[PDB]
Amino acid sequence: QRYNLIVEYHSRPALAPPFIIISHITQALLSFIKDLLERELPSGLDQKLMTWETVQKENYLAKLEHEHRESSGERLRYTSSKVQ
Amino acid sequence: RLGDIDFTGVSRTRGKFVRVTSSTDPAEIYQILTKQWGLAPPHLVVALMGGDEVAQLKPWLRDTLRKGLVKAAQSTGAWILTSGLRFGITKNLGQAVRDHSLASTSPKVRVVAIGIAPWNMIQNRDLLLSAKPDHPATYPTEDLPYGAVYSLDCNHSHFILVDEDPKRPGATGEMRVKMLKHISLQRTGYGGTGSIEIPVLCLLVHGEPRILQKMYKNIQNSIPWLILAGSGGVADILVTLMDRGCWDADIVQELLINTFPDGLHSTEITSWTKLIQRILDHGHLLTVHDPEQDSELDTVILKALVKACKSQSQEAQDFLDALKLAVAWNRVDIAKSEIFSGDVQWSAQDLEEVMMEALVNDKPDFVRLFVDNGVNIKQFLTYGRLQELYCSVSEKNLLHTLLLKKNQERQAQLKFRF
Amino acid sequence: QWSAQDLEEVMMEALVNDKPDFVRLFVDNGVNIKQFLTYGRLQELYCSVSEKNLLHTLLLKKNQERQAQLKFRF
Repeated sequence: QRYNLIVEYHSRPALAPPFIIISHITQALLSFIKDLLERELPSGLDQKLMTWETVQKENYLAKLEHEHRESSGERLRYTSSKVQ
Repeated sequence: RLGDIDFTGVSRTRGKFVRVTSSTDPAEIYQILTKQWGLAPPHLVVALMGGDEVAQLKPWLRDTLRKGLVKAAQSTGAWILTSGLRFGITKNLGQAVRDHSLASTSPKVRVVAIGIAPWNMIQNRDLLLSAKPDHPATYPTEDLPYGAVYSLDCNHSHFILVDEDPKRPGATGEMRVKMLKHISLQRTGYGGTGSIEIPVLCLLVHGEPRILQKMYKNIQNSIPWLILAGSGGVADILVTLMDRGCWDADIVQELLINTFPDGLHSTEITSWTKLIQRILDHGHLLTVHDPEQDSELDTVILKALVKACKSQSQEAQDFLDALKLAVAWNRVDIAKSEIFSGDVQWSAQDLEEVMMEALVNDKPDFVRLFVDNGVNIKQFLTYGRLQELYCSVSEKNLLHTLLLKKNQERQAQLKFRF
Repeated sequence: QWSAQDLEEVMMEALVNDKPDFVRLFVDNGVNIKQFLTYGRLQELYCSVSEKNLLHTLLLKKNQERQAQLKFRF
């Protein structure tokens, strides 16, 4: 809910009503005459971010597999098979 | 003959290169690598000496090798000397190196994949023949089959393209040997104050008998060698001979014939037998890496380096270079097992510099080890040394910013940083 | 010795029959998904659904709607 509120007040014009009228007039006049979120990145930076995310994903999966190998149950199963 | 290459393909990348002849001095090449291209003197050099054969690595062995090599290299600044041609294990290593380079938060530590390739084996060499200083040459990347001509890997950052020698067709091998020997006689830092000799190491991956002369020359240059257990070629020969423990001419000849049936030349077979015997005669320079058992390439690298150092001599100063390597990689167990095991006498004055290095770089295990091995903190920690410890903060932690604010306040109110 | 062309049919069989372990094995043994997965092959994968899962019924409803509005099953 706080995310929704922050986004809404981010998009909102900067003057509280009844003043709002001024911001709306300004916006309409500029539209007729002429972001922190959802920004698009240059190709190099986009590629670097994709690669960094992939590397982080690989590290996360490796950490999962490692903590699974040294789990108590996996150690016991390995020990039982090896002792047999 | 300096130039730049702008690779065109799936991923755009820029690569530097230099032409060089078999009659050049390796000192010039090292000078241009360090200064002209701005590469810091590496803390570790690993050279790939195989993988160009038709048979290639097993996929699990291949991915374990690349993962281990990258993980070992990421700790410090490492060079990976490969035949920078897009083929075989080289392509996978280049891909892993570039992937790690992109996702590296610290630009200070860099893993550089250098490529030493022959001029005659390059595809579209005339395309890069331009090499305009203002305009880098455009080069297309193509994954050619085995054949006899390949294309330069896009992921290799720098290249050393050597011309074919009119005398013998081994210019690239001789250049590689000379480069490795020259690098082995350099210092890791800009100055020889906190610098070690650069640890040069070669990794063997499914060798063919045509590389035995170069391998023996490298061994004569006294550089460690790493052998993959499951590589396939000469690597299996060597690992089996180590398992046996002794090498006899008949045994090695039988192994050579069984492993490499295509080669049928009595003179060549006898020469290869002699070369294998002479290679195994050293032994201390040879180390086996079995990912099925250890799967920690850094551990095997450190063990090989310390073994070479111990075979060289027993003085504490000789081991000091390996000690700093162990400190750098948090291998307290390996250091304890190899260096700090009875043989080497260790004084308080010897460990002072290493104690400082382990203390600054946040290595508590090594601090504990050094304290237990004669370092007297009462003696060691003077007020000047404490101020030196406070000055050499990481510059990325809270204490650095707080001390910087305090220093700014002191300067505004108004040798050592803090 | 295993080539990419050799494993193509087996890759398709393992992919259709829901064998993730074999898909992982074939990918690691030279099957290049960039090379292997063309749009025609993706449509072939979509056509050969189990006919007992939700996606089959949903695609059947969509196809019935398309036919009512008006080679490969889907």
